Amino acid sequence: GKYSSDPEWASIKPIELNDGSDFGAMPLATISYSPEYLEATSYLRAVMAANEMSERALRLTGDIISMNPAHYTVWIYRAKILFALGKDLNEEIEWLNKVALKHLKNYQIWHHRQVLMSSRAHFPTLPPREQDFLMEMFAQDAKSYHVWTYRHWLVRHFKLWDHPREIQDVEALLKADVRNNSAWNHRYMLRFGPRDENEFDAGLHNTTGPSSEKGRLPVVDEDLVDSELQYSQSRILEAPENRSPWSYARGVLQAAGRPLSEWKDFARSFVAVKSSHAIEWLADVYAEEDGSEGSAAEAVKMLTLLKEKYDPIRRNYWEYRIRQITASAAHATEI
Amino acid sequence: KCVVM
Amino acid sequence: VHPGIPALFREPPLIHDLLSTETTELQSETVNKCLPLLKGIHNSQKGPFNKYGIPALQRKDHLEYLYDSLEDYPASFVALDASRPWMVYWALAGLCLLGEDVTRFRERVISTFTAAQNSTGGIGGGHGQMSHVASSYAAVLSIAMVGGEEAFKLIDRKAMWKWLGKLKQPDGGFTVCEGGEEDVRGAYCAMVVHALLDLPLALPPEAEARQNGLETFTDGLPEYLSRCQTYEGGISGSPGSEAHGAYAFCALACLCLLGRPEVVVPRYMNIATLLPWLSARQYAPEGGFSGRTNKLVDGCYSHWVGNCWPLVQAALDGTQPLAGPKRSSVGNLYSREGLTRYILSCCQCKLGGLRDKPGKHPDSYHTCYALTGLSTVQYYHYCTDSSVSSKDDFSSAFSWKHDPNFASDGQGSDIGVFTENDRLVPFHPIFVIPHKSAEDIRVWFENQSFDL
Ligand SMILES: CC(C)=CCC/C(C)=C/CC/C(C)=C/CONC(=O)CP(=O)(O)O
Ligand SMILES: [Cl-]
Ligand SMILES: [Cl-]
Ligand SMILES: [Cl-]
Ligand SMILES: [Zn+2]
Repeated sequence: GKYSSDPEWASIKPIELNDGSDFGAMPLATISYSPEYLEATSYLRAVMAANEMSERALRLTGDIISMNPAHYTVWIYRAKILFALGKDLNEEIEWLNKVALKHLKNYQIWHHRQVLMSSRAHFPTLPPREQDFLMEMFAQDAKSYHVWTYRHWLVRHFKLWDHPREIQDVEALLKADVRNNSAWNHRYMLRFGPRDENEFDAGLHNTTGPSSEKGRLPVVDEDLVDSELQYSQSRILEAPENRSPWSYARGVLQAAGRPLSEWKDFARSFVAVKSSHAIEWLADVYAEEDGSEGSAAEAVKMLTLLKEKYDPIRRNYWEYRIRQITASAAHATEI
Repeated sequence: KCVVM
Repeated sequence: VHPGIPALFREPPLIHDLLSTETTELQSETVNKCLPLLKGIHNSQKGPFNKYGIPALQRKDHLEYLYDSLEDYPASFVALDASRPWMVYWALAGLCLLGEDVTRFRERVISTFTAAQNSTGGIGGGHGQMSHVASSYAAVLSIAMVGGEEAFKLIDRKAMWKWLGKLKQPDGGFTVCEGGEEDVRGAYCAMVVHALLDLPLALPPEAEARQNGLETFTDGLPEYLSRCQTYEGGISGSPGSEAHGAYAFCALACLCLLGRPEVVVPRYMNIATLLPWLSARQYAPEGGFSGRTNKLVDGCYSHWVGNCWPLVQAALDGTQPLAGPKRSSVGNLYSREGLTRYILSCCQCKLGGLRDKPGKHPDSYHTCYALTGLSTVQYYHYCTDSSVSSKDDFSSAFSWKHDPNFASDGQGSDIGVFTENDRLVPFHPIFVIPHKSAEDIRVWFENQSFDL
């Protein structure tokens, strides 16, 4: 056995596995671990029990990670050792990049990256090839949730909202696949996400306000809003049934305090129907922002098109909207 | 493949 | 093709963009794999097929799969080491849904979790692994399902409270383990453990979060969850990330541990944007739910998205009085027929187990959560003014009751297209175990003095 025969490891006795079998009834969902993994983990129990911060312990954590990168305990202990020994974290990141390229959908590798990169003593500014590494990951899975979560943290940490590679990388991902909702979500953070370092992070501004006003910007840059709306329309025209840019535009209008009716004519241009989102947009414009003249009936007609033809699985939600509009209109007629 | 932790 | 299957489940959507991208390639492939199964014509499917053209739930096949999933795995399964408590939970939950009595597992559950509990508090994946809120949640729910004083006694409640207090963060949320990530799983799993073990609401006197002015486990918590809503209306894992059904479930269920749904959910979430995003999770013809915009359906969202619905519906309906006259309900705001077709027609594996989607092997996680979602469609789940808890904190969470929503006949927008032969046991929408199991553990702990 590799550890038990190595004089480097002679000074410490491993702690054998006790899974509860032959200490009672037999345990459930057991795994017949390889001899190598049983031995490595028995040495890990011993080093962690001793709170040992050492080079051998660091190598042991890398060995266990090579066998099971989903062992959350060994990553946390690894980070303790790296900081306690003053290890070079540039070299740790180059090792972590190799692990990250081998294994997908993993909380630990991307949490560990944030633990390391958050140390300002080691990474005072954005490292020069960090954004490129994230694009290596997105070339293999453009919607990788943990890598996008890390990139949101990276933007807040190094204050990258206006850094041109953040927008350029979102635009490259949206050129490759305009339906990449993860890229649209990151775009919203770059353009409209809160930046005040004295507040806790939030996805939307104004979370201290009434929930109907969640997202409202304290101060609106009107030309930026116009630019982002124009960008959204241009992307919609490439693929009008793509939900993502329609949802992004709703979010921009909410942030800006502007009504859905700004896009009434644009939405009508798709309605012979090229976009179910255009029909839902019209239902909301006629329901919520038009106080006239048969606008309620027109909203109900749009919702009827959705329930019967253009998004029928969501019939019960469209009928709930029809009931709300009908009640509202009845209340209006009543006063 | 789904992962929860 | 069977006459009881509507066209909505037999054809792709009407509108189709000309532009092809990877998203549309994967969506089209998924639709084409699901169509023969939705139609009931695929040679892998076992009957009997009901009047709506849908195969029976293959109860005996799934029972055997779930019992087998509790036994030993070969070395190649080493990546599941940290997930062993989950594998116990998913199998017991599936067996409970299917109507088994899992009492006989009490001793083996005790054996398993005694070894995984750390003396400093909490449960990890197994001997030598640090405590983690997900393994502690899985273990507590497993203990609740098997029941009995011996199982309840295994947990060191005081040490669990001290350890969970270490996870509380200045921003109101929780990390999943000491030194681990902070996301809404941490909050939901920590608060379910806290509620079912009746832990004290106050933070331990040494909790670090007290230095940041927080006093209790819930201080700053609904504000943190409000900061996880996104511009799309859904809820992300952490602030600014992408809205996702799994994290919407965690956040909405956690909000419902804090007070009545019709108070807490509209106060901390914009329901006007949450509702359409939740509705938009469901696709036709597949009938199931996706987790996020422009991604694919998956049977495990039958729970994560499906069980958001009773929570949101309660937020809109309000608490049902046991005395008062029956009030009106908004009803089901999604398609129970669609979800039921996706689970029974598309997610059953001929050899047993359920799966994410056609083309994927089953596993016990997908088996548990597809069954959990099928159960949800079979019941009215609602909160009441009658709680099994003697205390105020989580009173609404212990007030949830259920009535059967019986198999339907005929066409309709809100119908039950399973047969009564497919009926599963009801699960509590917040605790994801049978109501009696959640009640019994909470009441037992309420009646135990907190340890010195
Ligand atoms: C109580 C627990 C532990 C809740 C969390 C459960 C889920 C399923 C977590 C989801 C986290 C997720 C977004 C992981 C990233 O990888 N998964 C996907 O990309 C799947 P999809 O394509 O459906 O988003
Ligand atoms: Cl603050
Ligand atoms: Cl430990
Ligand atoms: Cl099959
Ligand atoms: Zn899944």
